[PDB]
Amino acid sequence: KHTELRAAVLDALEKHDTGATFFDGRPAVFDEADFPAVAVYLTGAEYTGEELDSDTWQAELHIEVFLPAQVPDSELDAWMESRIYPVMSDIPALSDLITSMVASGYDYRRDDDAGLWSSADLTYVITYE
Repeated sequence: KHTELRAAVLDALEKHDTGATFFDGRPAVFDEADFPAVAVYLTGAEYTGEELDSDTWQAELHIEVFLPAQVPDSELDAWMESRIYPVMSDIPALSDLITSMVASGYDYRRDDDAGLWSSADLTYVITYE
């Protein structure tokens, strides 16, 4: 498994997140965004993802924060930056590979059950360039 990533991200999660509700991966339940929760998912489990025994760290860190529909964009956005950035920066591997974590696209979603709720999908690709 690519579980080395899981360990790194979980450690950072433990140290820097709000600590409200965490998901190892996005659950197969009804829209999470009914309640405030955060899930962290890194690429390599969806597919074989080619297991790497390499010294270099590369992964997509896809972090999803789920918040009530009554939560405005600025608050969702704030939640994302204020927690997620200190979390990712806390990952030692990111410090090893790159000077600072390089941004990738932000997408706003809600797409499991009905989707009228609020979730913020932030994607970070590491070793992107």
